[PDB]
Amino acid sequence: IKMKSSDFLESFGKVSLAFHRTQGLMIMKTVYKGPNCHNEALLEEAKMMNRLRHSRVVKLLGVIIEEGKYSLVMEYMEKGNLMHVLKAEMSTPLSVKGRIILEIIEGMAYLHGKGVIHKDLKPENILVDNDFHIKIADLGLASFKMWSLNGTLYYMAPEHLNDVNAKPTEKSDVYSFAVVLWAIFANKEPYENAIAEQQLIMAIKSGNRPDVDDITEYCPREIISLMKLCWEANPEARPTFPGIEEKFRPFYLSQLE
Amino acid sequence: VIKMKSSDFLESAELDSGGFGKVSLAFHRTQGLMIMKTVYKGPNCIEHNEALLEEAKMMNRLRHSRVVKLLGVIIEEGKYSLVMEYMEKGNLMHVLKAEMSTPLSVKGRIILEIIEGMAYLHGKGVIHKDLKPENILVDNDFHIKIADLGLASFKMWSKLNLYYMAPEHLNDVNAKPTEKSDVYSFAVVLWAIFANKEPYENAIAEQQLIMAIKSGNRPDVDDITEYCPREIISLMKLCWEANPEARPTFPGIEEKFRPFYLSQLE
Ligand SMILES: CN1C(=O)[C@@H](NC(=O)c2nnc(Cc3ccccc3)[nH]2)COc2ccc(C#CC3CCOCC3)cc21
Ligand SMILES: CN1C(=O)[C@@H](NC(=O)c2nnc(Cc3ccccc3)[nH]2)COc2ccc(C#CC3CCOCC3)cc21
Repeated sequence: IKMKSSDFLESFGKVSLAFHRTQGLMIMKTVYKGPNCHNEALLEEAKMMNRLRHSRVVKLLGVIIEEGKYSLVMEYMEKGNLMHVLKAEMSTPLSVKGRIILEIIEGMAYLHGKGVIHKDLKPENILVDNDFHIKIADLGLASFKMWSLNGTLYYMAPEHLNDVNAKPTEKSDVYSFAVVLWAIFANKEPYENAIAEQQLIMAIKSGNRPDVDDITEYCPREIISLMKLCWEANPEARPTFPGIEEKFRPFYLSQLE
Repeated sequence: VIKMKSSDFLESAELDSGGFGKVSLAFHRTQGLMIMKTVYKGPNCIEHNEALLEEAKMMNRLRHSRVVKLLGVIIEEGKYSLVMEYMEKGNLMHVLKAEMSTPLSVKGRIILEIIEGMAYLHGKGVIHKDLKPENILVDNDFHIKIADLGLASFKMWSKLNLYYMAPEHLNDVNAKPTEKSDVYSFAVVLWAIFANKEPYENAIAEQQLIMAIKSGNRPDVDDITEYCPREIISLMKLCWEANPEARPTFPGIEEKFRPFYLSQLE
């Protein structure tokens, strides 16, 4: 998974498009600094993320590790992120939204099956290709411990609000997924009427959630019930992603596909 | 301070400054290895020269065994640099994370030396404003010196140019640091010295971490693995109190810690 700057013919911070000599078009995020000693650790972390190989999970394709040049290289994603897609003038039909949801469940079930907690799932981290299929990404480097060399709380489980030393769990991601479901059908971010972030945090910790009545589109009653289950205050009362899939897939095929 | 010339230096190699931009290990043609930080590279600005020189001379009146000194400045047509001693072991975080562990007796002495350097700086009316492990440099005998690598105390040279920040400065860009701000930074440095790592590894978002610390979250005391004396745990909680007025002074910290250090850790 080691790449060289010379492997490239041509060209959340500063990124660029990269034309690889033999492996196609890519996206590069680069850190320019005085050199490391360290590099072996960054590489073991990159080979770990590169082991995450699933159709609904962004592929880290390589890294550049050169004296003073440290770069992550991931696959190209044509259509931006889910919020960009949801705000687009051409509205996204119910069948496509339902398939988007199913693909998010598939990617998250893969990640959890691999022992990986995302910890920052949100629409900005759900990237979309040309046919509206999605891939889950970690553009904030919340899982790239070493490489992380360098509005945001609406999807965060309340057990992490004002509690930064508590350890995230799979149920942390299930809460984020609940609010993503709301955004998918509201076509916007939640809590547009909140007073200030400090008050909002305390409100969410005490049980406030996105306003379901601000969903104006038709939203199947199953998805409404699913989002409320996945954002229960008690983490234990939220389902697992395999549990969600096993109910949601029959519903998707029977009713949405 | 010596008025050095770029020609005094034979060659140089880039180093990791630990978050403070590009610096290099330079070899002085008669004085050997030093650390150079080029601050200005542009057109002629002779008007500032006497001031930059005086600022460097003023800062070099901070003379204490635990406080970094400038070795020289380079003041030339369009090029301006600072030059300081090469602390072979890097900063405190680099030392804490090395393979060879650091014995408790040395950690106690490092803490004592940080207290001495800060008490000196505060006695001279200097507020550091950016005290953190990356600003604590370590020589080969594991003695430390406090540095100002961010230039927060270099007015003219900075013009010509969150983990450790007290909660009363978080989300406050009109923040006016005080001595008690530095004491808070010291408390987190104390935790880091015994945790051998940076605090808050489970924080996900900056606004999460900022609002959490403002509401009273602190480095995870239970997350210290190696033995940390109960006195020092008590010391850090005292120094990272929410009320700045409740925090002790550095002479006050010293009066507690030095007797403890000599009887237990030395
Ligand atoms: C180049 N680059 C990357 O390699 C990023 N890597 C991942 O995210 C990632 N790699 N493996 C997974 C799977 C995964 C594993 C575990 C949990 C979750 C997911 N994720 C990190 O650094 C970036 C930040 C930002 C942009 C960008 C950009 C813009 C252009 C493209 O559209 C979006 C905006 C690109 C990158
Ligand atoms: C060369 N150089 C300096 O002269 C720096 N000078 C001070 O900091 C300093 N000078 N007088 C005091 C006293 C003082 C005053 C007020 C409060 C506290 C102290 N302070 C500023 O510009 C730098 C930035 C960064 C690096 C570096 C580096 C790394 C290289 C590898 O090893 C680790 C360090 C080096 C420098």
